[PDB]
Amino acid sequence: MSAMSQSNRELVVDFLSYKLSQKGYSWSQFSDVEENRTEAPEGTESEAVKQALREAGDEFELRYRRAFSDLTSQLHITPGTAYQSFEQVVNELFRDGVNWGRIVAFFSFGGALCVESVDKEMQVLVSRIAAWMATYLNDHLEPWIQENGGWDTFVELYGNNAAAESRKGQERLE
Amino acid sequence: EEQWAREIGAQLRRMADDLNAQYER
Repeated sequence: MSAMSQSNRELVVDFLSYKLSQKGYSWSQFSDVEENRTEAPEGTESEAVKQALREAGDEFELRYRRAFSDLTSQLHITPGTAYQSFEQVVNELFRDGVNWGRIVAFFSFGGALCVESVDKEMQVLVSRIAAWMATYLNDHLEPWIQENGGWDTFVELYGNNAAAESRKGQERLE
Repeated sequence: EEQWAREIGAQLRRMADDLNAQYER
């Protein structure tokens, strides 16, 4: 509702809009793929987090080395049973602990389910996914993912600077 | 109810569980 979550909501939409853009669907104006609000300089934190979010945004499973096909086949949802799916999503997302992995997983999966969900639920479904994504991530994930690092692991993934000065830097003094 | 929700949460957390690796998968 109000805890510093503007850039987070604009980021998820940037990527989600990029995948959906191939089909031509956007809640902002049927076209955007950036933010349409944040308006960052793209070279200090927004370019670093955006570029790192993309690089790891496909490393969620890493060459598909975890499970089988389950992001397009069947796909069940409706106004009365979807509530069970959402409750399961967060509950299962708390398995090992809500971290930066939850963002990479919802990136590809959220776009792979959204393309089939919007086409099976009109443009009203995805329009909710954008708001619910912020309400859920802000409900109990913003402080959690950030408490463990979250964005810190993302930038270290695309930057490969995890073994430079981050290991012995924020593990004794900070 | 949502019987397919089993994968909507489990398969979602599955790949996301890679976070435990801490960048180093």
